[PDB]
Amino acid sequence: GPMQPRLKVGAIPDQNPERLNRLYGQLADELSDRLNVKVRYVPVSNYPAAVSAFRTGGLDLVWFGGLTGVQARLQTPGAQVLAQRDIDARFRSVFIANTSSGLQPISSINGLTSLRGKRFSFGSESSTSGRLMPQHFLAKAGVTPSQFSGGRAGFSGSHDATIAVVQSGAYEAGALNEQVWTSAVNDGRVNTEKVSVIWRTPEYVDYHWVVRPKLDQRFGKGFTTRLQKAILGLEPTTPRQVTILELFAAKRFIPVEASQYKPIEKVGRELGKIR
Ligand SMILES: [Cl-]
Ligand SMILES: [Cl-]
Ligand SMILES: [Cl-]
Ligand SMILES: [Cl-]
Ligand SMILES: [Cl-]
Ligand SMILES: [Cl-]
Ligand SMILES: [Cl-]
Ligand SMILES: [Cl-]
Ligand SMILES: [Cl-]
Repeated sequence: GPMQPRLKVGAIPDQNPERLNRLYGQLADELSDRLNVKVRYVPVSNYPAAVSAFRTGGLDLVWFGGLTGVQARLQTPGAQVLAQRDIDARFRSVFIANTSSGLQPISSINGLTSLRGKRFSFGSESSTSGRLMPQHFLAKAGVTPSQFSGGRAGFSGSHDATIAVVQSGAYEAGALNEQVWTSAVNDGRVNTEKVSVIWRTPEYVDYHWVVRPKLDQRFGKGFTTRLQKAILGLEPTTPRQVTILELFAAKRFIPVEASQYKPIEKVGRELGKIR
């Protein structure tokens, strides 16, 4: 192009878009200052749109969940995994219940049978922490979504929306991203009288940065490495970096290898999300 190259950063829309606009707009400015290239945050309206925009080149660098990042990489030969938060290596879901539902804390996976007959909400259909891994753990206890009230699960579309519909009593129970839950409790965004945690899943890997191939052709030899180092270099030294790391609820970003997503890919194929 006679136009100078711009890096398009995206993220799955996993929470309130106002909070994501603040986070990714601050991050785009931080990456822009560290790389000396124009960086823009481009929002998408749902999880699949992030996969699709990445596959077709509408996004260059995307904050994906486990399932969406595995999908994006399988459909985009040469895409690479750059980084994840410290917390993404040992991620969990919380199962939450409205305190009028009569659900008690569960002490084992086998106790998930208590959710039979209950109005249950997942997050996005494509969510690792909000759908895929919760559905996986439910299946191990012998619970399938057909056994919920109405013969199916709700899909709220986001971790924030799962808290909202359980808190409101529209659903009795749901599952979501533990970091979003913990940040919501700490911020006063959830009424802990109305909503409580009844179970935490075992650990799995979840969020990661995925980058399109051939960025070095657009931005120059070494750019992809410099981009990775910029993410890995984020540190709570300036107000802007403190804000980014606060909103990610991370102390740092760390390297990650594609091979650590093999278990997520397997669950995705078992539950029919990956063809
Ligand atoms: Cl460009
Ligand atoms: Cl552009
Ligand atoms: Cl795929
Ligand atoms: Cl689905
Ligand atoms: Cl089912
Ligand atoms: Cl369902
Ligand atoms: Cl439903
Ligand atoms: Cl290249
Ligand atoms: Cl840097």
